[PDB]
Amino acid sequence: DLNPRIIYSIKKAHLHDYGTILSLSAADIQRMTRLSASDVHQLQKTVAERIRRTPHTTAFHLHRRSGPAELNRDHLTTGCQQLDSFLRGGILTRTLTEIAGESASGKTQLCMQLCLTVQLPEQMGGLGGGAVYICTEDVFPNKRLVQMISQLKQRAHDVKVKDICFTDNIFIEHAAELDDLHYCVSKKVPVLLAQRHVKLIIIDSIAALFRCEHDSQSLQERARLMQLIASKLLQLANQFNVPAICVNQVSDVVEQHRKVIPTLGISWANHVTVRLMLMRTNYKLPVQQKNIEGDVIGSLDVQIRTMEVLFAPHLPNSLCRFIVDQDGVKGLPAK
Amino acid sequence: KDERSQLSIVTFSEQLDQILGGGVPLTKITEICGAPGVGKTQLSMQLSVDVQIPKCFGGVEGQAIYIDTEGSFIVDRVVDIATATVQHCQHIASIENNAEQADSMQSLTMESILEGIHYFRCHDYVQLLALVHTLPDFLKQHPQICLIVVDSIAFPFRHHFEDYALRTRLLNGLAQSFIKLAVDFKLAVLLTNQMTTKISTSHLIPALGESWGHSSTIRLILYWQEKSRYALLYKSPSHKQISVPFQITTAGIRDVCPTSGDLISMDVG
Ligand SMILES: Nc1ncnc2c1ncn2[C@@H]1O[C@H](COP(=O)(O)OP(=O)(O)O)[C@@H](O)[C@H]1O
Ligand SMILES: Nc1ncnc2c1ncn2[C@@H]1O[C@H](COP(=O)(O)OP(=O)(O)O)[C@@H](O)[C@H]1O
Ligand code: BEF
Ligand code: BEF
Repeated sequence: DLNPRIIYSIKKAHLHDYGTILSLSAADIQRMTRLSASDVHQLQKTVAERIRRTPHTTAFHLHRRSGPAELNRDHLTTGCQQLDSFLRGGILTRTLTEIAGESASGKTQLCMQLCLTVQLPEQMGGLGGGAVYICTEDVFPNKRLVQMISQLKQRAHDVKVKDICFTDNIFIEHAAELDDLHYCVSKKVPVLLAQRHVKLIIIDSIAALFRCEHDSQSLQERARLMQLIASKLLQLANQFNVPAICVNQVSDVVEQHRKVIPTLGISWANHVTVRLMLMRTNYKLPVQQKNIEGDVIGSLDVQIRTMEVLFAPHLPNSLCRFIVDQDGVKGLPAK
Repeated sequence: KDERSQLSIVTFSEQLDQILGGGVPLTKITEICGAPGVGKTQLSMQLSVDVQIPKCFGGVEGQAIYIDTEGSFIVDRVVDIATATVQHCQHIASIENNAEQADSMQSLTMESILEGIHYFRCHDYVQLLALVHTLPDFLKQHPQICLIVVDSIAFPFRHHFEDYALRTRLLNGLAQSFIKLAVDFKLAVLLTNQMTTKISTSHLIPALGESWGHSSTIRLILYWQEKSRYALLYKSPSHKQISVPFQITTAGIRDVCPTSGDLISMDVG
């Protein structure tokens, strides 16, 4: 590691890890080895310069976007122009987006839709890659996915999308317990990101695995596994330039003794870049059913749902209406 | 001693500038703590913009270093705040009608503000020490830098440090490093910090433990009360304990009403 002459004191001084060196003071260096501030300064200067790190840039370069490439982010379309503008582009890569919401609020529908849009070419708002869907709860709704795929190929007027085999690039994993989920995220998922060009990670649901243990030794273990899984998710999102999306059940009735609070606590929240919440409303929207060669036949009711930005570095605390139908999740024009 | 060591960086909230003593002070460490979404990154972006306000508008007219350890620095958001700051200065130049202000607006653009924000991305705590140690070489080459943001100081250290005493001297080594940078280069050091719980009704406290926060001159806690944001003056040289309301708009940090808001609270004594 660099020059051996100054080394004669630090190899003998029980400190050869580059990170540990940069913590203590130059006079404390003199305390451990018989070296001068001239050497103590030059020792820590070379160590700090040795550590590889993304280089300096300016916000103007990020805007242009003409700095280090690993600082650029990409937008994954939601498939709907109205939701995309609400999110100022859609799902951001190198971020952890949390989608919380009550039961049957559309969280799974939205995530399945992103498993389709991620495979579109970049010109159409995709990332040109597959998706891994980690299930901890029910069986995957394959019948519903195949319906959305067929509706997408039917409504797309470009052969480029029709010749995509969506089902072949969506990899479903099942994690039964918290420790297994950590193995899947830390060991299984990176293989998919490197070898099968997966461009989207979905976990549904991280909160469900926090089911019922209630041993403090496990509770320390439950929180220790959270930080590791959440940290690994962020590390993969940055390293492979992909969005990481976690579904979470918002725990309403206990915290609010219609207002709501997400489940996993503040330690989890500190990892979330963008947190969205989906809710159901009582209101319904009349929509005409028309099919394809057959024509408008009558009106049916769709449930009106809300999407809210609880926090995000770049979005206001806004709300937007949306629906779920055969095609999937569709925004509603304001307001 | 000199006139630069007593300047302050405005937050665009005058209520906030009150409890801060006129702004975020140069040569000191200011710490911003709060739950997610309360505005730690928003205030960091605002200050990175506000430090560049030209002197003919009452600004420090410096540049900023933004050290992002979380990755929440979305430049599209900074463009919002930069645009609003330029529009505010353009308004002043039009009302006051001074020729120097009209000359400043020739070169005061949203893009120039973005160019005054030097951006560093750290992924682990080891990259942060490596950057802090190489900062003097960088600051000597950019002496116009008057603000260093670390957003956040807490995130790289939330790992399961086996020796928490090692984490303590890591944090104190940095706290001493930032104090030295603040005085030696006469710039403001803004540290953002996360909140955590304590079990031994669980309540929130600033992260990094009781050994952290001694080297910080000012410590703020941003928090929600009803549907309103507030800044509680946790630590200050005045020793007063004040809460002021503020808000976050498309323009950035602003006062909640033009103008409104005041409470009293204090300590012994
Ligand atoms: N093809 C469809 N057309 C209209 N609504 C649907 C369709 N499929 C599911 N839904 C609605 O979506 C809701 C379930 O959404 P889901 O993704 O399971 O949310 P969650 O995972 O939060 O339970 C149900 O209320 C159901 O009425
Ligand atoms: N473009 C915008 N317009 C209005 N408000 C915004 C905008 N972007 C972010 N905000 C507000 O700032 C909050 C994000 O604050 P931030 O500083 O990222 O939180 P933290 O304190 O966790 O870093 C959002 O929840 C929102 O209320
Ligand atoms: F199907 Be949902 F995620 F409960
Ligand atoms: F984006 Be904030 F710093 F949590």
